[PDB]
Amino acid sequence: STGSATTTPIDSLDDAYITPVQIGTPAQTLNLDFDTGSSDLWVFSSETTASEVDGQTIYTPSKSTTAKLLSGATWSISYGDGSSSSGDVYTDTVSVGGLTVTGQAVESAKKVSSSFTEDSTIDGLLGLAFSTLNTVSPTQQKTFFDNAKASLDSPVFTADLGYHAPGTYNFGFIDTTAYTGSITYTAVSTKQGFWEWTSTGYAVGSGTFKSTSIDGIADTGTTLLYLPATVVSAYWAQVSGAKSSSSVGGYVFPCSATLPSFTFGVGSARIVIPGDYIDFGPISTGSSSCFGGIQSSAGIGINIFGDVALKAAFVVFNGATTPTLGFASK
Repeated sequence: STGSATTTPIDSLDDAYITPVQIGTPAQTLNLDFDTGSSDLWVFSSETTASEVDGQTIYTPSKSTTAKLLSGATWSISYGDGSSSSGDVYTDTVSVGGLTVTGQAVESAKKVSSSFTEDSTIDGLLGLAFSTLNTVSPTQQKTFFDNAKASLDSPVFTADLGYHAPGTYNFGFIDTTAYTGSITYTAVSTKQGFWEWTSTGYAVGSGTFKSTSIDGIADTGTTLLYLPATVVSAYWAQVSGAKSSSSVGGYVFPCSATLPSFTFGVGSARIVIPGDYIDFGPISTGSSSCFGGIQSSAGIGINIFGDVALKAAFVVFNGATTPTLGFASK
């Protein structure tokens, strides 16, 4: 089997991408944030505290003839940005782009943090990291991809995120028309539960490539590119007037600037992020100070190849017995 679904930016900045997902019988379609940095499929629901729902579409398990309460199961998750959610668990039929999993754990939120309530466009998350990170207790549950894997034509999914435009998540096949050149594959460590890999270096604009190992995670659920402070400083030094602002929370730059590209290495291959992809717009409405799309990871503990980096590539998440990642230009 295969599946293919369009993923759409939630706003004009590409802050996140939503993909429609069918849950239950009859189907209830929710728009979920596919997140290769986590491993829970959780949704706003009829059980979510009413004051914490503000415009999201909810899953109502009582209206699904295939929903079953997973007795005794609870979940609770905290994300790298400080947001969180928790609740109980159903199993139900879940379909993405024509690919159907029966008995998928659907984690129903009883509580969500304010950032989720305040974003009416995201109805939940669909985790695509390794199932070892799943938070369901006392019996950990498998991700959608883990449940589908054995049925897929090939045990892979691909992320093709658009810049200011829709893109595609495919399951079970590699669309050879969706990229240019070849796909370069690189080793993955699953020891932390992430799609963790080592970039071979970087360049700023037309500058020389610096060969240096940068360990990080491929994370579709993170907006920006978070890299070591040395790398980030070298990038922003090429933008007149750019500076790190402690009050804003990162590097800002004059909105009148033209940003240089940023290149990262994948083996001997190179993925070029155009400068425009690094502009996240005014820090507040009407400001002439703009927020940068490349930021320091120093306060995270890991480097994160988020959407800024991934949307410059066609990315293969190869879930073979020994997982690997693939990157192609497009």
